Amino acid sequence: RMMRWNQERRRLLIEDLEARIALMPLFQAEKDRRTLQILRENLEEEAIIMKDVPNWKVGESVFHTTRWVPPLIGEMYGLRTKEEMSNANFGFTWYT
Amino acid sequence: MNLYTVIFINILLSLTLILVAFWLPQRLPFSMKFFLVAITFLLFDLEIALLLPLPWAIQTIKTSTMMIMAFILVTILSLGLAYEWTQKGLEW
Amino acid sequence: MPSTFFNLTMAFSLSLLGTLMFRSHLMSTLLCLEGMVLSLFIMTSVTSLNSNSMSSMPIPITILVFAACEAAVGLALLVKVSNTYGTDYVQNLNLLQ
Amino acid sequence: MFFINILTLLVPILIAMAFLTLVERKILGYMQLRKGPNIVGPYGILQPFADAMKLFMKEPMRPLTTSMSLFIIAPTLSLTLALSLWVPLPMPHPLINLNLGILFILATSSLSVYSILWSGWASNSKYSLFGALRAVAQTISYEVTMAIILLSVLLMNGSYSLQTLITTQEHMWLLLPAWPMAMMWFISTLAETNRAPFDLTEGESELVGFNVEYAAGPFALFFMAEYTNIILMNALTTIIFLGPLYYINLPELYSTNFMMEALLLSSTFLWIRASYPRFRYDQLMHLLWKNFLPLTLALCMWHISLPIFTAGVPPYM
Amino acid sequence: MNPITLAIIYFTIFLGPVITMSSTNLMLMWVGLEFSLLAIIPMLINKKNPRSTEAATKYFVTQATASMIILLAIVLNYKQLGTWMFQQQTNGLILNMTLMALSMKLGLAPFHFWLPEVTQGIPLHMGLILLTWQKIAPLSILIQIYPLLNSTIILMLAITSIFMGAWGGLNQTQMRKIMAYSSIAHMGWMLAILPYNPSLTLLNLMIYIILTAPMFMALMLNNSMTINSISLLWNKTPAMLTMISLMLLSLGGLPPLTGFLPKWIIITELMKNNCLIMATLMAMMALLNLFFYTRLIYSTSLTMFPTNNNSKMMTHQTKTKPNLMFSTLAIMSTMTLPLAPQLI
Amino acid sequence: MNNYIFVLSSLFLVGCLGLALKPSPIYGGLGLIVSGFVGCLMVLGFGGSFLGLMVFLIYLGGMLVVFGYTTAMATEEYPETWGSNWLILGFLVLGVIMEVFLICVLNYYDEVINLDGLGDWLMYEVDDVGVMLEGGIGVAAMYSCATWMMVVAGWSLFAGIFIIIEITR
Amino acid sequence: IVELPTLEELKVEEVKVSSAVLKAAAHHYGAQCDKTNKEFMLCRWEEKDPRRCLKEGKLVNGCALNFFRQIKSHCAEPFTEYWTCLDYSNMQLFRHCRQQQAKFDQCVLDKLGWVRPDLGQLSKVTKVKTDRPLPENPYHSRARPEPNPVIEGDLKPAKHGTRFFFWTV
Amino acid sequence: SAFLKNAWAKEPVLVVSFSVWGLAIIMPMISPYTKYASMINKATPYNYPVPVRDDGNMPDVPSHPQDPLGPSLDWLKNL
Amino acid sequence: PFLDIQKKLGISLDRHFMFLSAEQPYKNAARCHAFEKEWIECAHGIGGTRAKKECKIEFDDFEECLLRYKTMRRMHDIKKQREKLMKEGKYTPPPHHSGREEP
Repeated sequence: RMMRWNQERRRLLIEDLEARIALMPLFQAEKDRRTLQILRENLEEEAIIMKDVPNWKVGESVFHTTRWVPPLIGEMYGLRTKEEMSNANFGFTWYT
Repeated sequence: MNLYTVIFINILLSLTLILVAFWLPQRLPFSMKFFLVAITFLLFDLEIALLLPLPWAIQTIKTSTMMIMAFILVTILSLGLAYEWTQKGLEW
Repeated sequence: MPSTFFNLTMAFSLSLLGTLMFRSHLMSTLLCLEGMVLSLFIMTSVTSLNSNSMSSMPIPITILVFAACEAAVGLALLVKVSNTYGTDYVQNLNLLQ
Repeated sequence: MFFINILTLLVPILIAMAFLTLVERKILGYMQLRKGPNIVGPYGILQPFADAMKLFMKEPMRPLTTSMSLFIIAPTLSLTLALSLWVPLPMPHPLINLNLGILFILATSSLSVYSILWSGWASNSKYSLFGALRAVAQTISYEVTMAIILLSVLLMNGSYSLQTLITTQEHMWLLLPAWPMAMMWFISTLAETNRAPFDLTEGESELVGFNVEYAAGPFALFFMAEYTNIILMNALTTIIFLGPLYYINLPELYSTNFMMEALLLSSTFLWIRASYPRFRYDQLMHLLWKNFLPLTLALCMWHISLPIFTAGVPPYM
Repeated sequence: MNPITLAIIYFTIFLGPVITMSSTNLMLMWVGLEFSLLAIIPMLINKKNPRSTEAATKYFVTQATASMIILLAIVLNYKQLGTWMFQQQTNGLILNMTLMALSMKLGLAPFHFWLPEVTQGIPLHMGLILLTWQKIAPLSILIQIYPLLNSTIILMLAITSIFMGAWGGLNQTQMRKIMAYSSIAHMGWMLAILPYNPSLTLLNLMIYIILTAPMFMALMLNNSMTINSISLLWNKTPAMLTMISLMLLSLGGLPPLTGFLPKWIIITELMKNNCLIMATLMAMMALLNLFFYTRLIYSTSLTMFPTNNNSKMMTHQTKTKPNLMFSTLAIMSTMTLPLAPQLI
Repeated sequence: MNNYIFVLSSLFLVGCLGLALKPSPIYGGLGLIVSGFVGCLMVLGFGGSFLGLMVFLIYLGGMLVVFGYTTAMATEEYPETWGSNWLILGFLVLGVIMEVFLICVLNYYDEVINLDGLGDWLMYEVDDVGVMLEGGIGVAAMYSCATWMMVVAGWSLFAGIFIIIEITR
Repeated sequence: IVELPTLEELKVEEVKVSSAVLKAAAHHYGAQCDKTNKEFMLCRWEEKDPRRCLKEGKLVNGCALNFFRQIKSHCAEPFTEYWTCLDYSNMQLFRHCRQQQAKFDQCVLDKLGWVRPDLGQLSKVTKVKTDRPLPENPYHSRARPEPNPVIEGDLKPAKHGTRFFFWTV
Repeated sequence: SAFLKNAWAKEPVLVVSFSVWGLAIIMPMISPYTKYASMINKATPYNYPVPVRDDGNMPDVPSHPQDPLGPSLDWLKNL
Repeated sequence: PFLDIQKKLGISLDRHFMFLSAEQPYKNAARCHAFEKEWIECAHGIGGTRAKKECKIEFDDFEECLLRYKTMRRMHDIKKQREKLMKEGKYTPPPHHSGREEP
């Protein structure tokens, strides 16, 4: 019975992993879209505060490579809502 | 946090009891056997560790290597036990 | 980790200062010795976890498995000493002068 | 609301703790041809509350030679860990569901061995130290097979989360399969709660060790702890091996049957106590290291093999 | 020892250095060091005499803390470079830790206090292993990382060791400790050339092994831990008096014998690299080492110390022979000098 | 909350300070247990459950129970020396406070502490939409991908028994 | 600078429906809309820079949106019943709801003709051809330094022999 | 054999203990399903399956998930 | 290493997992995998002495993906000004900090 039950369960495990497999492309488009927005939004504020800064371009990759680089969760929310930051850092661990 | 909330209530409940409990009212015992057990215990406790990831490792694509590895670990420790029995160890 | 890896590192140095300056009981060293292994285990696990380097998680544990036996040997020497001298006190260990 | 839930889990459990004591003093009684406590209150229902009040009022005694912390930390730790381990239990829904739930229960249990070690050192009298050393050994030994028995289970459950077993046991109890370990989980649950067949931790005829120097409030807290554990471990048997029927539409028939199976297996260790003489200290370890550990380690391998060649590797998650 | 245990231990004492040498993942190099620590401790207390427990408890604490420091270096590197292994970029302090730590396990210089004492309380046999098959492991780790270590520290530990070893040896009369002190000294030369030409470290080691292994099997043939004890060698077994003489002068740098080559080429390599300050001072106190070597020569060979009547009894009985290794390692050591070019 | 990890890390350091001041062996053990829990929570804070909980199982109740055990039969009673346990307590408290100001001083040197950047770095990157990225999946490479890591450890334990019995004998 | 795209550039319509709703229809979305999905994904993987594949992404949301509009047109009630039951479950498990699933799946095989993809047949890798040039130099790799030159020839007995101190050799 | 017998009746745990040790060391070797474990677990799709460009030179790869080409788990079905 | 019994025997028990870009389980790519590759395919065939000067662009970058300190700095710097500016009443977090929420 255990052999048959887990085989049934494994098939189910396959049926829902593929369900996200299908849903992922949408999430990828969404995540990126939103991610960039956070970076850019931070750019606006960045310029607003870095303009007065003496000879300090608003933003520059600490890394000279021009490859696209994912931002650290810290970069995305560090200057955003602290609560937002916290949620990203320890939100899942505390779950819900 | 949810866990933190529960746990501090847990300590609070116990500290409350002891406090009320104290407030409402108003040299050479040694046997290698014992030390030996403690040791064996960790040798086994460590092994428990090397055996704990087995639930995640079951799903490993290899499978053959998984079991080949796990069976070797269990067998070599058990032989350790075997020699513990054979020797005066485990005979208190 | 930038300053959370400095606390752990100084913990290891505070544990370092401990194992190196003995005082009476030998157990306190061994015990201290273990304080380092915990600090190393915590630091190894921490960086592996924030580097998402899962290929290396084996190490955090190999460190503990070897450290446990290491300590097993250490305690058997300790038991051997308070069987020959009735105490773990280090001063007793001065015959090889 | 979360607190409400915190209260709903702890308060009821604690009350259940109390009445277990009463139930232990009546089921042991009728088995021994005696009514048991019925004169205080109606049918002895007020009996558990009565000695609780007597225990807290009597003067807590701090022996001339006693640490004052390793003495007060020990009962606090014992009650704290036992009541804490009820936090992550599927009934069917857990208060704080943890992905690595069974490792939490195994780790929290392991910590209680200290309380025994700390109390024994704190008392500073010979009976206490001798009792603690043997006790820690019993508890620790019965941890090594206790852990391996769970690892066999998990590998057939797929995860460490206690919540998964409600989905694993939707067609059959894990007793049918794995009964050989249930027995070995039950006997180990009897050792880890220092109940009778294995009550050498604190033998009475032998060393009248754990609470020798503990009276009044400290006595009570461990005391409470032991009995809550008595339930918790029985409850873990009633989730891991005897899987109560789960219907997603009505969650309480899960808890209703969890109630029934837990009470019966809790009744069983009460029944075991009256029925058996206590084992010898070495006879106890002879069982675990000689009789059970080879059985458990081998059946552990059978549970890494049963999945693979029966193409039944359990679904993670 | 239940022969099974003997096998497990000996395998570990031998798997210990071998894993270190073979692996590149430093971690695996650390556990190789860890296994050597665990395997050696049982053998050290075989007599289980009160002196022995002291020996092991010191060896273990010294070895354990150093092992932990080596691990910390690997753990730190892991965060300064994701790699589990030292690289050009490695922070200098990261490498220096590894030098100090590894110089403690090998027992060089200001950490030279444990070795003389553990060499004094362990049997002559386990003395050899503790001196020569336990130096291979740490040295391997250093030789691998040579390009990166500091030339200054090594030199200081090198010079210090030479001095401490020499000075310590002059006073000692217990043989086990005279050898412990010599090993500290030779170990010093070895670590002096590591930054410049590792390949010579591996020569100054082999020659030390091919010199010390015969020397100790000589000390134990008559199991003499005293010079007075080795001095009556002339009565107990006269033939070994000739080679014991040359091997000890070979251990020091005197020119006709094989022992000169390690010092000569190390000096040639250091002068090639311009350390004519350092090399000179080392060679000079190296001469102090020969003084205590020759003082022993005097007692054992050039002068015949008085013996005991009960010795005539030990002569009568057939003397259990010295293994063949003694010869093959005595000659290859006392006189290979004519074949130096191919050795280097 | 954003300091949740700094604090835990801070307490760990203190815990280790205790062990260092070498209080009575068994109290020192209590210290290693306190640091142990704090540490476990640290690893359990950066996202690693298995690694952390294992710390508990193998090291909090598993290993030090032994330490306390042996510190029960062989380390005597720390007798006639208990008084220092109070002095040590003090230096510990004093040292803790010292460090308190100490790090404030280091914080001053902006040239790490990221006083403002606290809670912005406990985690750095995550596979937001990922599934099998849980600490442990890695710990299992020990059975398959990396087995060397197991064959070496396994030998240790096996040899360990033979070694300990031989030393103890 | 960083050349982060502007908001107006990244302001496109999205499904914005409860996870459950997507999940309930996921199996059919993986079916009716992978042609474009894949493309966006293939763009995403080979050109690591999302910014480069943003357009494909706007197409993604769009294709799905109508996917939903068509569902809205037909068999909508079924779908509504299926998602509501699916949402109640905590892990939104598919097997608790099979009777509701059969209706909607059956209906979409009467009204929309779309088909629920059999166990599998979504996990299998797909081939989608895209005009976007296989990004060359993804990772924007710089030039690899030149390999040290190679000593060439054949060995000849060493010159004058080991040239060690006075060894005619 | 005779001891075996008494062993079955005296110290009858080890006997059972070893027996299991072996039976677990054999069944895997000989079984009609052992192979499935490495497949059933291999198949379970956890990480997104990234699609390859269509050079048009590949007749093996299915251009669409529901196509008659590619891998199948009908072995998993009706297992 | 000192004795390469591994290359000789062809076995690879210790090399498969030495860097962050090695095969990670379930192909869950590590972080800084975009760089370590670029910093070790560069230093391949070029010895260290010359993997330390000319292949410094890729390490200076990989020293920043991982440590990610320049970012920390820039960010920390940004905050400071924001603090001072916020003192003068100059900077007022936009409601964008609390705007709609993109799916």
